[PDB]
Formats: sequence, structure tokens, C-alpha cells
Amino acid sequence: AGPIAASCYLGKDVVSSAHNAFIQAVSDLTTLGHGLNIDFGFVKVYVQDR
Amino acid sequence: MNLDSIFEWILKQPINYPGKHQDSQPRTNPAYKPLEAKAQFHIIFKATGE
Amino acid sequence: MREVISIHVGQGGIQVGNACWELFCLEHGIQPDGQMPSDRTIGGGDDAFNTFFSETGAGKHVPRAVFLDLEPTVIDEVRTGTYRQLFHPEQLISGKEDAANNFARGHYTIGKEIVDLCLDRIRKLADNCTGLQGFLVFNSVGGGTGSGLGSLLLERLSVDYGKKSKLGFTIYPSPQVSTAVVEPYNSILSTHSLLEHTDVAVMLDNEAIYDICRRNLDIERPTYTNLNRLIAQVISSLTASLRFDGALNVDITEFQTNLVPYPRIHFMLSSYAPIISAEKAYHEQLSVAEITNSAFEPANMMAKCDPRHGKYMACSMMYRGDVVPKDVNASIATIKTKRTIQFVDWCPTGFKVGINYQPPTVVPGGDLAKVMRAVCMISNSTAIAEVFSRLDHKFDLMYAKRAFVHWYVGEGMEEGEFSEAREDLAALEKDYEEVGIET
Amino acid sequence: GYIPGLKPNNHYGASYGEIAKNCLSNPKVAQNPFKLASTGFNYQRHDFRDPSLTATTHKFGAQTLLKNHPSIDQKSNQWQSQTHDSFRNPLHKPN
Amino acid sequence: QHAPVFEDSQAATVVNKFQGLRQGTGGKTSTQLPVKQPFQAPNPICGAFKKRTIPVSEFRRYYDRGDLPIKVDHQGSVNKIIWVIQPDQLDYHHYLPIFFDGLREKLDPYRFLAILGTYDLLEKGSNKILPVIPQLIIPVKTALNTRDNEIIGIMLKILQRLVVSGDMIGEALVPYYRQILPIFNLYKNCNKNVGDQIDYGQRKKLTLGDLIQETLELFEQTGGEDAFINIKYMIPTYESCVHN
Amino acid sequence: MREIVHIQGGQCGNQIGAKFWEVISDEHGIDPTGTYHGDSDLQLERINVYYNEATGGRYVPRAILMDLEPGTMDSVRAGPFGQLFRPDNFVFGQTGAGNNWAKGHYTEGAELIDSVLDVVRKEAEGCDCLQGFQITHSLGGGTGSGMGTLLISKVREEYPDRIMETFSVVPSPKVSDTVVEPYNATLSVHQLVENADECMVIDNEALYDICFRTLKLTTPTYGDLNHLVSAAMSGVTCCLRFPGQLNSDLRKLAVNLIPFPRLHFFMIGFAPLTSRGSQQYRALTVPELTQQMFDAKNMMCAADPRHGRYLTASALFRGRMSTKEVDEQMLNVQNKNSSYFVEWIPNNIKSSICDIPPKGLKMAVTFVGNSTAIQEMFKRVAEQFTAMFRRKAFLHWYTGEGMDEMEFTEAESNMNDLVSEYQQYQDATA
Amino acid sequence: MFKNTFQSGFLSILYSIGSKPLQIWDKSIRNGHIKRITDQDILSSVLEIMGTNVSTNYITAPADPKETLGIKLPFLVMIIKNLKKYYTFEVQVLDDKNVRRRFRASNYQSTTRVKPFICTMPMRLDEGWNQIQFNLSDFTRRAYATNYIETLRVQIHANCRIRRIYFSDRLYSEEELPPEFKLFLP
Ligand SMILES: Nc1nc2c(ncn2[C@@H]2O[C@H](COP(=O)(O)OP(=O)(O)OP(=O)(O)O)[C@@H](O)[C@H]2O)c(=O)[nH]1
Ligand SMILES: Nc1nc2c(ncn2[C@@H]2O[C@H](COP(=O)(O)OP(=O)(O)O)[C@@H](O)[C@H]2O)c(=O)[nH]1
Ligand SMILES: [Mg+2]
Repeated sequence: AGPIAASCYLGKDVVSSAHNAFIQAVSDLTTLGHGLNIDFGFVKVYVQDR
Repeated sequence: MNLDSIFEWILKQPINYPGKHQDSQPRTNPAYKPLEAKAQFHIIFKATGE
Repeated sequence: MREVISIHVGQGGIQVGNACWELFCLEHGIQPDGQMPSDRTIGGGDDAFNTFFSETGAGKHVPRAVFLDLEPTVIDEVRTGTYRQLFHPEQLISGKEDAANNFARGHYTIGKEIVDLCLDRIRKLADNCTGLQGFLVFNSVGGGTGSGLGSLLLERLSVDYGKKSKLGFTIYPSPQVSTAVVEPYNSILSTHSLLEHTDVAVMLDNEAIYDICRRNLDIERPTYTNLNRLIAQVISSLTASLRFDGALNVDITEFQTNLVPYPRIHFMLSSYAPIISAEKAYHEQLSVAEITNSAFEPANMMAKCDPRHGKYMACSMMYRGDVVPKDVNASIATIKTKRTIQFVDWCPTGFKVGINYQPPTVVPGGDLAKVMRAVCMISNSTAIAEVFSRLDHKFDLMYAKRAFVHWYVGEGMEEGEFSEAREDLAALEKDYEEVGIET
Repeated sequence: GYIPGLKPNNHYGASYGEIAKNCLSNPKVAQNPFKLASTGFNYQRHDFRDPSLTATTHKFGAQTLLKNHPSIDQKSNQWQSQTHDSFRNPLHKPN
Repeated sequence: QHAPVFEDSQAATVVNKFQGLRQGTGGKTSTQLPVKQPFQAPNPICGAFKKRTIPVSEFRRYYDRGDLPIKVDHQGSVNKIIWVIQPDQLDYHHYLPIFFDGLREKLDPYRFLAILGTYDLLEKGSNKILPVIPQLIIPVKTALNTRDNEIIGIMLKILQRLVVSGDMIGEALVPYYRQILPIFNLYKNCNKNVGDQIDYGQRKKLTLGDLIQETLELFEQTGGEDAFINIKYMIPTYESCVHN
Repeated sequence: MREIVHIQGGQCGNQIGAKFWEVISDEHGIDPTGTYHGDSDLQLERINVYYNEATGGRYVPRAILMDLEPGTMDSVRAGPFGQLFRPDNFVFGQTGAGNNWAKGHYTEGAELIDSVLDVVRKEAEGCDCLQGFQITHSLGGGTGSGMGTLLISKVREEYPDRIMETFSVVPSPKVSDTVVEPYNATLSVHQLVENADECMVIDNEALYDICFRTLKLTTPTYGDLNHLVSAAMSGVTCCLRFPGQLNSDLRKLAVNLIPFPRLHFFMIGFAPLTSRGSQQYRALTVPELTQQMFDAKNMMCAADPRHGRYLTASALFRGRMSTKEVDEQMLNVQNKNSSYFVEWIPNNIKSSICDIPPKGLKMAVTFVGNSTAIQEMFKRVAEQFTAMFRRKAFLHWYTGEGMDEMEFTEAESNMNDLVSEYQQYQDATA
Repeated sequence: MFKNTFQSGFLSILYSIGSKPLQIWDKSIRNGHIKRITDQDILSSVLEIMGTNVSTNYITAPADPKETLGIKLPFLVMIIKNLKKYYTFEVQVLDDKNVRRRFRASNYQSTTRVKPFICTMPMRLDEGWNQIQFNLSDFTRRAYATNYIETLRVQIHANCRIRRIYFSDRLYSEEELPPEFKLFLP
């Protein structure tokens, strides 16, 4: 997360904490339904119910 | 959820996902103004995709 | 000439009866075999045991007690104990099937098959007595068997004997400590049953006794035996005024005349002092002033209630030992001058004091030490409304969703039986606040 | 500070002083069953094998537990708690 | 679609001083230092009130079949169906389950033809509707499972008409309470505490809580003696009505 | 007094029952010859709950062994402690079910069920006052899952007010040994939910996971799984057979655990479970027992408890321990995990104490908890069943002897009905 | 609060036809619901109180406690629709001595007993709409043998339909009853 913060002109610690909260998308996935399409660019990840 | 409704879901419950991402952080360069809590948290992901 | 009969119903009643009868036997010097030793006489005078025991004519003595249960495990424990020859073998009435915490089962299904034998044995015990004083009943209120059988027994003895005094010592569930999941239901049903049938009720919540054991007795993992021993000590202190001489005697019949302002209000809480371990019992004076100060401490209440949240209505004092009336009067004056405790306006004096000469009896294998002076706290206050109010909300949460109601409906009890019990609770609560307001 | 036996096998409902006395005046908590030295040579003297095993495979593989369990002494709480007089006198203290 | 430029949206009062590497909790082990709050799983909510993703209906296919005698007539103010061949001649064993399957449909005119077709079918039928009852259990559970207010609201009205249309229908429906009652429990208390002001929605019976209560009311009187205990077993909240 | 009678069916049921009876025999000090060589007097006071006295002073279990093939009972008789059983209680056919629920419920089960009803009627009538029945069977097989359910229906019809308790082995999808598991599983659940008073579900995958992780033994065999199941099931009636601070028979547990009649499916667990080499180092105390008990991996099911809310839970403690500590630990765990406990059932934990520990332990705990997480197990079973049933595969075998697809359709719909009504109470609020 | 105020023949406390039928009344609800809807039996608007847990859901005549809703009228009467379920109501009464009494009428209760504060009484409801004339004269004269001077509160619990509460002061029949107090037969 070093170079990412350098390009974003933010602290290194906050970017890592920002990653950690987003990685807790399994709780959103564990609940029923709640389909996902995580693109953020070239690769698109589609998650149906499970 | 289109990777953006996730942002509201995380921002909706500060107690479940406490951290520095919940509030805005100052930038490392005085030229750039600090961003919104939602705005600063998207711009990290665009950097990660790149 | 004076006699009382103890009726123990349910597992909790039996387990506390064991401790209290052991205490009585040790206090009166009767060996577990029932035979007083030819030598080593510990008590002077005659017929002191006559209040609690009956003389067979030649030899042993038999307690004026009867044990009731629907499940035989604890009955067999008692029957194979060290007191097998103490009790009459046919007065330990044991059932066949357990009601399984079902008040309807204990009031409509299987308690009726036994209540006939219960009343037969009760009559065979009572007709022996001539100057009978009253009945003592012990029962855990959060159990189906205890609640239902106690309700039926009080109902039957209300019409069989009428005006005779009956004392009920319930053990209410703690505000947050509990063992079952349905105790509010049968607790409310039992309160409805016994509201109009008993004369005096005593609150004996287990959480307060746990707190007393932890703070004072210095016990970190107490069990039920210690609680039963303290309850037995309280009962013995209450009953010592009957079988022992004293400067100021107090009779059971002189309770409604001093502690019951209105027929509806007869629930009250107890406390006891001193409670100290032998490791530090001999390092302080144990003066009457400090023991009566400890008695009025809100943290020493035998039930989880705060007297500071309400006004005091009546309060009865029983001192046993070498206490002096002038010292008692000085202590009463000090308590009156204290501001933290406030009484109602329509009661100028609310203290009744009893003095006894016999010091409390110590038990080997117990926890308490030997002390000259002990005071029993018996008081009626408006603060007991909170225990009724909290269980009312405990009931409503489950009752709104018809939770666990089919188990009681299928045992012959109508669905609407809960509503009138709830109405009786609501009317009782409104009575407490109505009395508590000033004029 | 650390009354020795009171933690592992929890002591029952009783005064802390009495149970401390009971677990201090009891045997063990000392003595050399293996005659081991804390310096580290009787380690090479000793064997370190527990004689509480058997074998396994092709039928059942759980094995019975170590001797850290009671036996024969199984007896109810009412038997312990309620006895009449057969104890030490609480207030004897010979003079 | 529009989305604000994320690199521009900014905050003002937050101060731009940056601590940087000049940091550290080492050597300052005070008892007032902050601790982490670890992530905890949120409260599970499941899908009790989620949508059901309504399944496909056979009525739409059977209307495209061109083998159901029914026509939309626009001569009236409200469109009224006309029977090419009178319903008395039709075989209720074959057609009646199909029309019940159309209750799920929402697209015009499949939704329109379903309710109107059913009402005429039940109203004109006299005695042959009874043997069809076993075959009607499948559609009623499917539609009620959709968990949608409009479809549930209309078809509870259908259920009320079925019981009252003829005699002896309530008695035969008693064994089949177990397959339709559980939905009634969920929406039994689904009522609004309006308070004092007038509720103008009486004209359109769209209140689910009131509809369920009256539908269960009709079940008890017509079901018979055994009807009440079956309802109380299925739903615990219920209370007797015919009994005094 | 308050005796119960054991009935085991199928190969899996007999394998469970053999180990259970061996464990009970060692618990009560009964040698494989039937002679009492015990050391404590309490070992014989309540022997009549499970054992019958015969002339000559030997004890025989009142177990009825039922199967549709004589192969497995010849094996269970020849095994250790196989001489305890009365040879007249063995009942069998000569054909077998062939993992076909229809054949084990309509064609072959009906003609053989008369003898088993006769023998169980004799056994139940002989005893003074019956308390209940217990059944051990698997839902993945033909003869068991069918004939046992038919027998439970018959026994419930003849005895309306008695307690029926059963142990279920449910086929998980990850480890599956039969290609036709969903069919008979759904068909059996349909009747089981209607008939049984109490049901307990055991998953083989959970047993293997426990054996590999907690016990950390290299090669588990079916002996170890049976041992765990037997210990867990004996922990239920330990308090009925022995005294305790808070006695609580089977009837008391049901009243406190089933709020509504159709919700009687539970998951169980036993503590402590430790590896052989790590027993010198652990200190057995109540908080340790509770924290190992409430662990998700300790449960005997693939259902994960934090995916749903505990309706009610029950803990049975074996051995002597203080009452205050148990209550404080229960309150502590209830307050610490308030999210997983439903809020309209306050104080939803039940605790009982039995003073006699199991053979080889100073303390032991059995856990029974009713959680809404079992809805996942029902959902996954139906998905496979409908997947196979949409194309009508493996259907002619069941429909060749008098069944029709309407029965399968109503069985599937009833199972979904249970799922809906069971998840309804998860999200309900005050 | 209806003290030092004139009343001769009738005095209404609640009436379902108005902009706001209840000002003085206070509503407390836990699991129930309150609304005003028209009736199919009588083509007029009627108030609705329904819900489980009969005791918790109720409405009190005075908005707040710690004051008196004093009224001298001896005869009480209500208009209630029979829903064939549980329903009950209470009234607070003052006798010659300066002490208060409670009178209770319960649908599901089957026994009666007199107490110094509460005097419960079973009651029976016929089918359809009906009016109940609560005497309040002999009730205090029979239960406590004391005259009546003043009645304080009236309380209605859940699961009932209410059209009008008023005091008749005496036994009245339909012909002398004014039309607005009359319930016109459908
Ligand atoms: N103070 C005290 N209370 C006890 C004791 N044992 C049980 N209780 C209380 O009794 C309640 C339950 O009743 P049980 O002990 O099961 O006995 P029961 O009242 O006859 O009910 P049944 O089991 O149906 O026979 C528990 O909630 C405890 O609070 C005890 O030894 N001392
Ligand atoms: N716990 C346990 N499960 C077993 C054992 N043997 C078989 N099973 C399970 O039982 C299932 C097969 O059941 P089956 O033998 O056909 O039942 P039956 O037809 O009634 O005899 C398999 O999925 C196994 O997981 C055993 O010894 N122990
Ligand atoms: Mg009991």
C-alpha cells in the first residue's frame, strides 16, 4: 500500500485501514442475496447469492 | 451493490467497522485539500486498480 | 402446649428442610437417631422440643414435618441419609412422575392424585396437637411442582382450617440470574394463587444471598448448602421466641397486628446480622449498635431490592443474646435520627422489638462463628414494587408471542387464566403506589 | 499470592481460610517420586514414559484418558455436606 | 448517469498538518492510550421479508395457446370478460387450476383475465367445484410465497369467495390448513398504528393485517368443529370466534 | 422407575447402539457376561431405567434390534458385549431394502412391522411406568430411514402422551456415500417432523472435523465417531440415572427447549475433548468448559451457529461443582454474545448439575441448543433433491411399488414450509 | 376538569364523530394499534382498539396522572361492539370516606371477590352491538355498604370497538334518549 498512498498523497496507515474495512465484504456476502460486481478496472468479479 | 453501495454500507455503521477511513484525513502535500470521507475512499480504489 | 407444622414441597423446600431440621436437632440436643443421650445434657428445662417435635412416649422424638415431592430422587436421598430413623417413613410422600416445571401439571394433572394423601397426613399430624399455632410452608416459586402443589395445599387448608396462621417462604428468581426459561409464568401463577391464601410472605432471592456470602463469609464459590444454612438460621431466629424465655416475647399471632397494615399487602423482605467468618469474628466488639447498623444496610438485604427507592412501612426487631433494652432503645433512636431511611407519614412509630436470651447455635461443618448478639431484619416497605414490576415486563415479552403457552393449555388450564393473574399483578402494583402517596 | 492447589482442582463451597488450610496440610506438593534434580542431570537418569497406553488401528482409536480422574469416590453432595457430629470440634483448641 | 468528481469534493475545517514518521507509542505506555475496536459481524437479518422472484406462470402460455374460451370486451366502462362457451359446459377439473395459476401474473392482460376468469368460475359453479380442491393446493401456496403485498392482497379475497361460494367446501379444506396457514402468521400483526386521524384507505382493502383476521374468521364458522384446533396449532396467536 | 426402552434400526443404528450399550455397561459396572462387579452403591440404585433383572441375577438391556438384513446383526452379536442382548429381541428379514425408502416403508416394512410392534409392546407393557422411547437411526439409508419412521408413527399412535426421542444422522453434501441420499432424507424428514417429540441431528463431516482438529488423531475410524455419539447421548440421561443438584429428566428439557411444537430439531456437543498428549497441561475448570462448549467447531453439525440466532440453549453439567459459578458463566456468555440470542426470550439458557461425572473425567458437560442456523442444512438438502427430481432421475425405482410424484411434491413443499416457518422467528422483534 | 361545571341529563367523555374524538384521553400501546374506521354494521365511524396482551394496551381517561377528573354523575353507560374476544374496563370511585375504590368488569373472568381496593366482577356480552348501563350506585352500596359521592377515572383496555361514552344519571329508555345518543338500528 506504499506506492498507492504515494500516488494518492495520503498517509500509509489510512490506506491500509481503508483496505481492511473493504476486505470485510464477506459479511455482506454471508447474508442472503446481496449480489456483487467488483470491477475497479480491468477485471470484473461477479458474485451471485453464493 | 455496484462497489459504491458498499461504501454506504461501510459508512453506515461506524461501530461495526471503526477506523480512520470513517473520517477525512489531511493530505501529505499542502497543495491538495483533504477529501470527503466517501470521496477519499473511492480515490484509493482507483489507485489500486491502476 | 404450642405446636407448629412445617410443610416442605418441591426440591428446594426439601433441601432447605434438611438444613433447618439439622439445625433444630443440633439446637435441641437430639441426636440424629432421635434419642437424647442419657449423659451430656446440653439444654435445661422441659418440653422445649414440644414446639417442633413430638414425644413417642418412651425413647425417640419425631419432627412435626412432612416432605412432599413428585419425583423420588431427593426423597430417596433423605430416606437413605443419616436421618433415616429420624422421620416417620410414611410421611415422606413421594410421587411417580415429575411435572417438569409445569404449573398446570402441578395444579391440574398429577397433584390431585397426591393431594388426598397430603391432607390425610396433615390431619393425622394436626389432630395430635392441642394448642397449634400455625403452618410453615417452604417452596421454590420458580418450579412447577412447588408452585402448583403449594397453590393446591394453601387452597385446601384455607377452607379446611380457615383462620389459622400460615407462613410462606418463597424463593423468587433473580433479576438476571436464572436456571430455567419459563419461571416468570409459573411464578406469576403462583403469586396469583397465594395472594389471597397466605398471611405472611418472605422474599428470599438467591442473588442477594450470593452477594452476602461473597462479601462477608469470604466464600468465592458458594453452593446451595450455605444458602440453606443461612435460611435455616433466619427461621430459627424467628421461631426462638416461642420455645425460649426472654424479656420481650413475640408470638406468631402478633404479626398481622403489627406488620400487616392492609390485607392485600403482606409481602415483605428479610435480612440477618451479623454474618462473619471465624477468621475475623473475634477481632470486633459485635456491639448491638453496630449489628443493628449492619442490619439496616441496604446491601445486606436478603432479597435483591433497594429500600432506598421506597418508604418504610413496618419493621420488626428480634434480638437473641445478652442485649439490653436501654441499648436497643439507643440504637432505635440513632436509626430514627438517621436521614437515609424515611418512613411513611401515617405511621409515627414502626418498630416492634423482641428480646431473647438464647444465643444462636453454631453448627459443625458450617461457616458461621459463635456470637452473643444477633438481630433479624423483618420489614415491610413500598420499595418491593420493583420486583413485581420487573417480572411483569419479563412476562409480557414472551406472552405477546404466545411463547410456551401450549404446554400449559394442553394440561387442562384455559388460555385466559394468564390474563386474570396479570390483572391481579397490576392491581397489586397500583395498590403499592396508592398507599405510598402522602395525604 | 498463590495458594497452590486451589486453582487447578477447584475447591468447593467453603471458607477460603479453611480450604487453604486443607490444601496446605495435605500430602504431596513436595517429595521426589522420581528423585529428579532441578539442575538437569537426573533428566538423563529418568525415562519420561507414561504407563497408560495400549495400541490402535483397525478398531477404535481414542484410548482411555490419563489418571487425572476420580474413581470409586463417586458420591453425592448431600452425603458430604450434611453429617451430624463426626467432625473436628470447631472450638476445641486444647488448653 | 451522473457522478460527482471524487478528486474535487473536499472538506474545510480538517487541518492539513501532517504528523508523518514523527510518531510512536513506544516509551509512552500510559494507561489512557487508545485501543483497537475489532471488527464484529453485523446482526443477521436473513430473507424473511425479501422478494421471492415470482416463478413463471402457465396461464401466459395457455393464453398464447388460444384454447381458453375467454375474450376481453371493451363495450363497458371497465373491461368485462365474455364467455364464448358457457362455464357450465367447461370441465372445472382441467381449467380451474389453470386460472388459479394466472393469479401470479402481473403483465396486462394476463393479470386482468385471471381474477375475472376465476370469479365467474367460482360464482357459476354449484357442486363440481368440490372435487377440484386437492388440485388447487399447489397454486395457492406458490402465490402466497411470493411475499408481495398486491398479489397476496387480491388472492386472499379469492380465498374468501372460495369458502362462501358453496356448501361443504370449508369441511374439505380442514385437512389442508397446514400448507396455507404459515404465511398468515407472518402478516397477522402487519397493521399500522395510525392513531386518531381518519384512515382513508378503507375504500381499497390494502391493509394486510385486517384482511388476514377476517379471512381466518370465515374459516372457523364454515370449517366446522375441528377447524379451530387446526388453526390454533398452525398459528399460536389466534383466538376463538364462534365460541362464547 | 421412569424407565425408557431402546430401539435401534439399520446398520448405522446398530453400530451406534453397540457402542452406546458398551459405554453404559462400563458406566454402571456391568461385565460382558452380565454380572455386576461394580464398586459404588450408586451404580445399581437406578439400574431399572435401562436394565431388566432376570432369574439367576444377570442384567439384560431392553434393546430391540431391528434390521432388514441378517448380516449386520450377526456382526454385532459376535462383537464384544454382544452377549448382553436377549436373542429373542433380534428381528430381521431375508431380503433387504437396497437403500430404497419406498421398499423399506411400503412393501417389505409393512409385512415385518407386526413382529417388532409385538415385541416392543411386550417390552413397554412389562415395565412399571414408562418414561419414553429413544431411537437411533440414519436418514441416508433405505431400511433405517423408512422402517424407523413407520415404527415411530405406529408407536406415537399407540402411545400419545409418552416422550419420543431420536438421533438423526443426516447426509452432508461434501462427504456422501450414497447417490440417492436427498430422496429418502427429504421423505423421512417429512414424517419425522410430524411424529418425533425430540430429534437430534448428527453430521458425519462435523464428527470427522472434530476428530481431526480437537483430538488431533491421525486416522479416525467409525469406532471414534460412535464413541463420541454415545458419550453425547449418555450425557442427556446421566441426570435421570443419577442424583444431582438440579435434577432434570427428558420431559423437563423438552418443555424448556421447544417454544412452538414444530421446532424440535437440535444440535448437540460434548466437552471437554482433548488430545491424548495435551491432557497433562490443561486445567479443567468451569470457564474452560463453557468456552470450549460454545465454540462453533465443537458442535456436532455442519450448521454454523453464528449464521443464526439461538432460540434456547441447554447445558448439562456432570460432576460436582458450585452453583454460583455456573450461573455466572451462563450470564456472562449470554451478555457477551447478545447478538446471537433472540431478544424476546429473556434468560434463554438452561443449566442442570449432576454430581456423578463420567468414567475418566472429573468434569464433563453436554450441550443442547436450539438455533436458527439449521435452516441452512434444510436448504442445501432440498437443492440437491429438486436438482435430481426436475429431470425425474432415479424415480422409477421408487414409483415401481405404488408411489406417485404427488407424494414427492408434497414432501418437498412441506420441507420448504418448515424452512419458512423456522426462519420466521429469527427476524421477529418486540 | 369537569369540576365546577354544569351537567343535568347527559355528559359525554368520548365520541367517535369529531375532528379529534379524544383530547383528554391518553393512549398507551405496546403491541396493539389504534385507529378510527367506519363500521359495516352501523354506517358510521367507530374508534378501534385492538392487539394482543390485553392488559398492556389500553387508554386512560385523563391525559396525565396526579390530578382528578371529577364528575358527580351516578349512572354510567357505554356503547361497545362485541368482538367475541377478551375485553375489560375499570372505573375509579370515591366513597364517603376519603379512600378510593376500583371496580373491574372482565370478559374472561368467572369469579368475583370483594377486597378493600379492588372488587372484580364477571360480565357477559351478547352478539353484535350492545349498550351496557353500569349502575355504580348499588355496586358501591353492595360491595362496601358506603354511599357514593365522586368517581375519578374510567379506563378501557384493548380489543374492543367504541362508539360513545356518556353518563345517563338515571335509568333511561330509547324514546326519551336524544337521537345523537341513540344508536340508530341499521
Ligand atoms: N435457595 C435455593 N433455591 C433452590 C435450590 N434448589 C433449587 N432452587 C430453586 O428452584 C427453582 C426450580 O425448582 P426445582 O429445584 O427444580 O424444584 P421444584 O420447584 O419442585 O420444580 P420441579 O423440578 O418441577 O420439581 C430454581 O430456579 C432455583 O432457583 C436450593 O437448593 N436453594
Ligand atoms: N457414525 C457412523 N455412521 C455410519 C457408520 N456406518 C455407516 N454410517 C453412515 O450411514 C450412511 C449409510 O446408511 P445405511 O447403512 O445405508 O443405513 P441403513 O440402510 O438403515 O442400514 C452413510 O452415509 C454413513 O455416513 C458408522 O459405523 N458410524
Ligand atoms: Mg424440582
